[PDB]
Amino acid sequence: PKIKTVRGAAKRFKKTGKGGFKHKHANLRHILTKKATKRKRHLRPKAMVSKGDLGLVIACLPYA
Amino acid sequence: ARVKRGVIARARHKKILKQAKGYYGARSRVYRVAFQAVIKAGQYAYRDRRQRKRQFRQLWIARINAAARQNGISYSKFINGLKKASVEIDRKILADIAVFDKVAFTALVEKAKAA
Amino acid sequence: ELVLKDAQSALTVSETTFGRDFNEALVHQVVVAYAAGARQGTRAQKTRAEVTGSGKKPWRQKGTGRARSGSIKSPIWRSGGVTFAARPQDHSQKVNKKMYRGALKSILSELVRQDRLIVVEKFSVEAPKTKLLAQKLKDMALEDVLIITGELDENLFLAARNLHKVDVRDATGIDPVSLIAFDKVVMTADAVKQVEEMLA
Amino acid sequence: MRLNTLSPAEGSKKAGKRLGRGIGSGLGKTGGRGHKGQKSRSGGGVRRGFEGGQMPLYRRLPKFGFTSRKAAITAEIRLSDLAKVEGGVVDLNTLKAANIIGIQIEFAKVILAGEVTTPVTVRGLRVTKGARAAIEAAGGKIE
RNA sequence: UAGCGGCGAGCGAACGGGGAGGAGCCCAGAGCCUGAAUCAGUGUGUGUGUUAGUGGAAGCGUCUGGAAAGGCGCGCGAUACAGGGUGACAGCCCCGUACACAAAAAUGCACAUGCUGUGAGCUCGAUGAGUAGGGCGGGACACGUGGUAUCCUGUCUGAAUAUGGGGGGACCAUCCUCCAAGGCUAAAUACUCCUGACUGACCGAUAGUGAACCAGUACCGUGAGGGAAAGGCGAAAAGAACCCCGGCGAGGGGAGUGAAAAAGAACCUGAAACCGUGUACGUACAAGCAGUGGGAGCAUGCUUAGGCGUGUGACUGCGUACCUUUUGUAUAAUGGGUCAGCGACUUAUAUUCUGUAGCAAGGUUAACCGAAUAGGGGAGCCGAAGGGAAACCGAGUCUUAACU
Ligand SMILES: [Mg+2]
Ligand SMILES: [Mg+2]
Ligand SMILES: [Mg+2]
Ligand SMILES: [Mg+2]
Ligand SMILES: [Mg+2]
Ligand SMILES: [Mg+2]
Ligand SMILES: [Mg+2]
Ligand SMILES: [Mg+2]
Ligand SMILES: [Mg+2]
Ligand SMILES: [Mg+2]
Ligand SMILES: [Mg+2]
Ligand SMILES: [Mg+2]
Ligand SMILES: [Mg+2]
Ligand SMILES: [Mg+2]
Ligand SMILES: [Mg+2]
Ligand SMILES: [Mg+2]
Ligand SMILES: [Mg+2]
Ligand SMILES: [Mg+2]
Ligand SMILES: [Mg+2]
Ligand SMILES: [Mg+2]
Ligand SMILES: [Mg+2]
Ligand SMILES: [Mg+2]
Ligand SMILES: [Mg+2]
Ligand SMILES: [Mg+2]
Ligand SMILES: [Mg+2]
Ligand SMILES: [Mg+2]
Ligand SMILES: [Mg+2]
Ligand SMILES: [Mg+2]
Ligand SMILES: [Mg+2]
Ligand SMILES: [Mg+2]
Ligand SMILES: [Mg+2]
Ligand SMILES: [Mg+2]
Ligand SMILES: [Mg+2]
Ligand SMILES: [Mg+2]
Ligand SMILES: [Mg+2]
Ligand SMILES: [Mg+2]
Ligand SMILES: [Mg+2]
Ligand SMILES: [Mg+2]
Ligand SMILES: [Mg+2]
Ligand SMILES: [Mg+2]
Ligand SMILES: [Mg+2]
Ligand SMILES: [Mg+2]
Ligand SMILES: [Mg+2]
Ligand SMILES: [Mg+2]
Ligand SMILES: [Mg+2]
Ligand SMILES: [Mg+2]
Ligand SMILES: [Mg+2]
Ligand SMILES: [Mg+2]
Ligand SMILES: [Mg+2]
Ligand SMILES: [Mg+2]
Ligand SMILES: [Mg+2]
Ligand SMILES: [Mg+2]
Ligand SMILES: [Mg+2]
Ligand SMILES: [Mg+2]
Ligand SMILES: [Mg+2]
Ligand SMILES: [Mg+2]
Ligand SMILES: [Mg+2]
Ligand SMILES: [Mg+2]
Ligand SMILES: [Mg+2]
Ligand SMILES: [Mg+2]
Ligand SMILES: [Mg+2]
Ligand SMILES: [Mg+2]
Ligand SMILES: [Mg+2]
Ligand SMILES: [Mg+2]
Ligand SMILES: [Mg+2]
Ligand SMILES: [Mg+2]
Ligand SMILES: [Mg+2]
Ligand SMILES: [Mg+2]
Ligand SMILES: [Mg+2]
Ligand SMILES: [Mg+2]
Ligand SMILES: [Mg+2]
Ligand SMILES: [Mg+2]
Ligand SMILES: [Mg+2]
Ligand SMILES: [Mg+2]
Ligand SMILES: [Mg+2]
Ligand SMILES: [Mg+2]
Ligand SMILES: [Mg+2]
Ligand SMILES: [Mg+2]
Ligand SMILES: [Mg+2]
Ligand SMILES: [Mg+2]
Ligand SMILES: [Mg+2]
Ligand SMILES: [Mg+2]
Ligand SMILES: [Mg+2]
Ligand SMILES: [Mg+2]
Ligand SMILES: [Mg+2]
Ligand SMILES: [Mg+2]
Ligand SMILES: [Mg+2]
Ligand SMILES: [Mg+2]
Ligand SMILES: [Mg+2]
Ligand SMILES: [Mg+2]
Ligand SMILES: [Mg+2]
Ligand SMILES: [Mg+2]
Ligand SMILES: [Mg+2]
Ligand SMILES: [Mg+2]
Ligand SMILES: [Mg+2]
Ligand SMILES: [Mg+2]
Ligand SMILES: [Mg+2]
Ligand SMILES: [Mg+2]
Ligand SMILES: [Mg+2]
Ligand SMILES: [Mg+2]
Ligand SMILES: [Mg+2]
Ligand SMILES: [Mg+2]
Ligand SMILES: [Mg+2]
Ligand SMILES: [Mg+2]
Ligand SMILES: [Mg+2]
Ligand SMILES: [Mg+2]
Ligand SMILES: [Mg+2]
Ligand SMILES: [Mg+2]
Ligand SMILES: [Mg+2]
Ligand SMILES: [Mg+2]
Ligand SMILES: [Mg+2]
Ligand SMILES: [Mg+2]
Ligand SMILES: [Mg+2]
Ligand SMILES: [Mg+2]
Ligand SMILES: [Mg+2]
Ligand SMILES: [Mg+2]
Ligand SMILES: [Mg+2]
Ligand SMILES: [Mg+2]
Ligand SMILES: [Mg+2]
Ligand SMILES: [Mg+2]
Ligand SMILES: [Mg+2]
Ligand SMILES: [Mg+2]
Ligand SMILES: [Mg+2]
Ligand SMILES: [Mg+2]
Ligand SMILES: [Mg+2]
Ligand SMILES: [Mg+2]
Ligand SMILES: [Mg+2]
Ligand SMILES: [Mg+2]
Ligand SMILES: [Mg+2]
Ligand SMILES: [Mg+2]
Ligand SMILES: [Mg+2]
Ligand SMILES: [Mg+2]
Ligand SMILES: [Mg+2]
Ligand SMILES: [Mg+2]
Ligand SMILES: [Mg+2]
Ligand SMILES: [Mg+2]
Ligand SMILES: [Mg+2]
Ligand SMILES: [Mg+2]
Ligand SMILES: [Mg+2]
Ligand SMILES: [Mg+2]
Ligand SMILES: [Mg+2]
Ligand SMILES: [Mg+2]
Ligand SMILES: [Mg+2]
Ligand SMILES: [Mg+2]
Repeated sequence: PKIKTVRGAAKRFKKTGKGGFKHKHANLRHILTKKATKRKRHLRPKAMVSKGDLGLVIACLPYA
Repeated sequence: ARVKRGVIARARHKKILKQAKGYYGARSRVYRVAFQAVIKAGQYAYRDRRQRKRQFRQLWIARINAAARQNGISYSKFINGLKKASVEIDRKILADIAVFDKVAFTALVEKAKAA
Repeated sequence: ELVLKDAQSALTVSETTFGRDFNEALVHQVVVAYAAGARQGTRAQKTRAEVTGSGKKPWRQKGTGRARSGSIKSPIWRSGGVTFAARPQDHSQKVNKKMYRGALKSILSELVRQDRLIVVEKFSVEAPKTKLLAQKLKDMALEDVLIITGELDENLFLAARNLHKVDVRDATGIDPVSLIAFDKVVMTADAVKQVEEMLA
Repeated sequence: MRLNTLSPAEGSKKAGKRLGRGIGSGLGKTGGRGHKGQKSRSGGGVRRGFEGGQMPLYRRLPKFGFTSRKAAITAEIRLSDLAKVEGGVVDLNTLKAANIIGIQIEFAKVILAGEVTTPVTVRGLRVTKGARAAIEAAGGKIE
């Protein structure tokens, strides 16, 4: 049978042109008034996945 | 394809049991016991090729030390006397000359006496 | 061009079909694949599940001075198990159109070098009889052959069943293994023209 | 070549790792999977994205976006595969017969992939600003 | 994939497309006119098919051997060299095989068609109520009540009824599409206790069915139920008439059969563990994984007029088994009485990476039609373009009011 994608991973990552994955940053849902604006600004844009945890993403979603 | 393996195993056991031929008890008769003895025989064989060289040197040196002290010189001064006279002759031969041709050997000690 | 043995007519056949470099690996792969396709692979042992018996423990876990056992059917026991029992499996394997054509083009071109490819004009026995076919090959100086024909005659076909070393196949139904196997290959002028167009 | 004489190219085949076959095989007794532990056992190892009970990367990060339905039924026509239809008319149904885009694709767009030769009148189709310069520079008038 | 999901583990569509196979009708009824389409029988027609079958080609001589099919040398049939048997391996010795013929009788088929028996064309008007929907509780839908369409219902209710109603995924309104609340319908599809034929990169008696053998037997269990072991003399029984010892025994020894009887029924081959008989050496003042390097003697062979091999091993330097598990094992930690047989990284589909072969901005088919490992069939898939949450823009685009 075909491999099933870890759906939870499919909704949090998107595969960029080279091969790496973009993801939205944590610490930007709730408890934001105590956080400084410079954090909240830096967390807003999407970010690339690290080398260490790339294999853990690649295995979870083999299609794209 | 099913591979019945009665032919090949027996040949392998039989090969080793032939190497264990001569040993006491089950060590000759019984593969499971023999295979250990044949390996240990190999381990000892590998070792004693190194020890053969050691034991024979001691054996020659004892003969040379024996034959020299008959003439009045101890082994330590004899070999130094030969090395100071720049004599390249080894222990194997010195021990062989010491046993066989003593009339020959005497001259080597007399040469060592000079140096 | 390809000369004949009873005419000497210049059959101008294509260059790249009957004259290319003999790629060994391709041919090997295609003939191996063709062999692998011939297998039916109808075989099955029975796993510890499939063996007849009970699932009951022959003796209890502890207490008895014996090696813990769970079933009679376990593969380490006698008379039931065979750990990795085979299943009726399909050994046939895929070959690319271009690779199968390329292999045929490769092997069929090498017969021109080795002179096993005996191209001819009309090749057909008089009546449906082996005796005539066996006699007429003695004049042609052949024995083990693959008589390829465009127009497949029943007269010629029926006349070459009982002969072992002769085989009569249609120009459409040529194979990789057969062109390699047989010691010579007798192709009809029509069959060359068909195979030329088929392989291209 | 005869049926025996043939051989594969050197590098094609590579035997296969046969585990549990003596010392000389290298792998043999604990066939390349160490001493003890969950990973050594039959049916061993953990599931995908399992970091020993620690909250996995695919859960400790927030999920984002939504999948667009309109993005499923739109294509990105490369201008290299433009003049492969019917002279120089490329609406949608004509383009669809050429097998450049899928059947259920209503909207479509022509981008600057490079190389045009023939004049192609691109009707009933969205076209890019770089492609609009090229397609006209070839000859064909858009819309 | 879209979705569903303690949005975890997991579960997983439809639209559209390519194929196989194709077929539709009856009722909730009134005119003229009526056996004409239709089937459902009693049937009738060939063609059969099937359960018995018949014919069915062409080789000889020497050599070895117990025996010829074997070698050797010359023939001949072949729409028959599938396969089997025969004293060793048979185209031609036999049974078959290809090919041409067959059924008194029962039957399973496909068309004529006499028919107890069944209703054609065409008018006018019918169109399935405790139903659809709703409240409550469950369930089925990929869809866990969620913003949840759809269907089914246990429970309580309740339309319009074709100038009507259902649906188009909360819902509404416009458009489009169908017509629920009654029925019957072949083919493609699934399966094989069973009957044949044929085929295996299936097994060859610890395998293969549990069962090659009087096996679901012996035996075990109150019973449900569990459940064995055990194949082969030889070409042919020619299975040893007859003597000898012994208990008018078991068992042997001669004779005789046979190619052979260490092929004599406890019967091809006859390994290993294990138990003996006889030959050579060593062995009753000598300590330990029993070997290993050194090494006298003694016993046996070969050719030479001197040296080797083999068996033995007085004496002597070194030397605490194997596996496992361990920081670490001679360990007094584990496992093994020994031998023989069997016994553990596999198979299928998806996926990424390495090697290799093809073809190359292309590569490539899947099911299927195929008498078929060809050739069709590119439905698709993947690649050649990405950014963005997305519309959208695109060699750029996102961010942002905008970017040096
Ligand atoms: Mg940062
Ligand atoms: Mg943002
Ligand atoms: Mg790394
Ligand atoms: Mg994409
Ligand atoms: Mg894609
Ligand atoms: Mg076998
Ligand atoms: Mg000895
Ligand atoms: Mg020896
Ligand atoms: Mg013992
Ligand atoms: Mg012995
Ligand atoms: Mg040591
Ligand atoms: Mg040294
Ligand atoms: Mg139970
Ligand atoms: Mg226990
Ligand atoms: Mg015990
Ligand atoms: Mg087994
Ligand atoms: Mg059994
Ligand atoms: Mg079995
Ligand atoms: Mg495979
Ligand atoms: Mg041949
Ligand atoms: Mg035949
Ligand atoms: Mg070409
Ligand atoms: Mg072509
Ligand atoms: Mg090689
Ligand atoms: Mg494999
Ligand atoms: Mg290693
Ligand atoms: Mg490993
Ligand atoms: Mg272990
Ligand atoms: Mg550990
Ligand atoms: Mg480990
Ligand atoms: Mg397990
Ligand atoms: Mg597992
Ligand atoms: Mg397409
Ligand atoms: Mg939670
Ligand atoms: Mg839908
Ligand atoms: Mg729907
Ligand atoms: Mg559809
Ligand atoms: Mg039809
Ligand atoms: Mg029909
Ligand atoms: Mg008949
Ligand atoms: Mg006959
Ligand atoms: Mg004869
Ligand atoms: Mg011979
Ligand atoms: Mg001859
Ligand atoms: Mg047959
Ligand atoms: Mg035969
Ligand atoms: Mg035969
Ligand atoms: Mg048979
Ligand atoms: Mg014989
Ligand atoms: Mg033969
Ligand atoms: Mg022959
Ligand atoms: Mg003959
Ligand atoms: Mg009759
Ligand atoms: Mg009849
Ligand atoms: Mg009659
Ligand atoms: Mg009857
Ligand atoms: Mg109705
Ligand atoms: Mg409804
Ligand atoms: Mg209501
Ligand atoms: Mg509702
Ligand atoms: Mg309520
Ligand atoms: Mg409800
Ligand atoms: Mg149901
Ligand atoms: Mg459930
Ligand atoms: Mg939700
Ligand atoms: Mg209802
Ligand atoms: Mg209402
Ligand atoms: Mg009312
Ligand atoms: Mg109407
Ligand atoms: Mg009306
Ligand atoms: Mg209205
Ligand atoms: Mg609705
Ligand atoms: Mg809607
Ligand atoms: Mg209706
Ligand atoms: Mg109705
Ligand atoms: Mg209806
Ligand atoms: Mg209903
Ligand atoms: Mg029918
Ligand atoms: Mg039909
Ligand atoms: Mg028959
Ligand atoms: Mg076979
Ligand atoms: Mg066999
Ligand atoms: Mg058995
Ligand atoms: Mg046997
Ligand atoms: Mg059976
Ligand atoms: Mg019985
Ligand atoms: Mg009893
Ligand atoms: Mg009983
Ligand atoms: Mg008798
Ligand atoms: Mg008597
Ligand atoms: Mg008496
Ligand atoms: Mg008596
Ligand atoms: Mg007897
Ligand atoms: Mg008697
Ligand atoms: Mg006798
Ligand atoms: Mg007599
Ligand atoms: Mg006599
Ligand atoms: Mg006789
Ligand atoms: Mg005789
Ligand atoms: Mg004999
Ligand atoms: Mg003999
Ligand atoms: Mg006898
Ligand atoms: Mg005899
Ligand atoms: Mg004898
Ligand atoms: Mg005898
Ligand atoms: Mg025999
Ligand atoms: Mg015997
Ligand atoms: Mg014996
Ligand atoms: Mg024996
Ligand atoms: Mg004696
Ligand atoms: Mg003696
Ligand atoms: Mg003595
Ligand atoms: Mg004393
Ligand atoms: Mg003594
Ligand atoms: Mg003692
Ligand atoms: Mg000691
Ligand atoms: Mg000792
Ligand atoms: Mg020794
Ligand atoms: Mg020695
Ligand atoms: Mg010596
Ligand atoms: Mg020695
Ligand atoms: Mg002697
Ligand atoms: Mg002698
Ligand atoms: Mg000692
Ligand atoms: Mg010591
Ligand atoms: Mg252990
Ligand atoms: Mg360790
Ligand atoms: Mg411990
Ligand atoms: Mg130690
Ligand atoms: Mg111990
Ligand atoms: Mg323990
Ligand atoms: Mg152990
Ligand atoms: Mg054991
Ligand atoms: Mg023990
Ligand atoms: Mg593995
Ligand atoms: Mg190349
Ligand atoms: Mg090339
Ligand atoms: Mg091309
Ligand atoms: Mg088709
Ligand atoms: Mg695909
Ligand atoms: Mg695609
Ligand atoms: Mg894109
Ligand atoms: Mg502004
Ligand atoms: Mg501005």
